Amino acid sequence: PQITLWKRPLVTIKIGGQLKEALLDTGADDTVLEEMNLPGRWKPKMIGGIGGFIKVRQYDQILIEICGHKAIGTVLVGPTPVNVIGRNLLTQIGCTLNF
Amino acid sequence: PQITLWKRPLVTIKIGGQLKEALLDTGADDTVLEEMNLPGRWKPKMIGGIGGFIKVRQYDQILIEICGHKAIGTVLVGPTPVNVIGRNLLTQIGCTLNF
Ligand SMILES: CCC(CC)CN(C[C@@H](O)[C@H](Cc1ccccc1)NC(=O)O[C@H]1CO[C@H]2OCC[C@H]21)S(=O)(=O)c1ccc([C@@H](O)CO)cc1
Repeated sequence: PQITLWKRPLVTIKIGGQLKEALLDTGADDTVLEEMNLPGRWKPKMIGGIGGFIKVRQYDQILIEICGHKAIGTVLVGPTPVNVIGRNLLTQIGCTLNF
Repeated sequence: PQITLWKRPLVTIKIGGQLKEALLDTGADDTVLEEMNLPGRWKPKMIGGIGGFIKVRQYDQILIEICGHKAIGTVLVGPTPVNVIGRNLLTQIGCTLNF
């Protein structure tokens, strides 16, 4: 679809069989979701931005369906302020900015 | 223009005749610029990043030119590592997300 930006670009995602709401975030290199259980092994990672860094659990090659489009990639899980879909997955669903 | 997300969506902006590089960031409600000594009145503000909050100065009615489109609105100035153009200005230039 084409999504305008008068509202936060929040969309429903499906990950680990669970539905969640996440923000399409072109300013995020990476996808970061709030704490949750996901199957498979994870590695501890640090991710940083404004304010500094947080500790996250890195899950690789995770299926995630974003507004009906499938992606398989890295998902970071931790105490993020907001569920954000970053460019690592936005590229997979073919998302571009246009004006 | 169409901007893919293989790399950070950095564009040149003009603010006060000064040219800067900034992210087109659908994840930011408002525009956040690196420290710059703008004249005029401002009001204090706190914004929450992935690593916690920082203090910024809110300037209103600031003109920013983005790829031939002029936008005017709120700009937050503070110790951010990156210039980000937020939805408050992206909407004015007709920017959408598309997939
Ligand atoms: C996830 C944080 C989101 C939460 C919605 C909020 N931020 C936007 C987000 O795009 C941010 C931009 C960015 C900041 C620093 C360095 C590089 C990019 N990128 C980001 O942190 O990404 C993480 C994850 O991937 C990594 O790559 C880049 C860093 C890693 S913000 O800048 O802190 C912010 C907060 C409040 C407001 C107010 O206006 C109200 O919205 C406006 C803007």
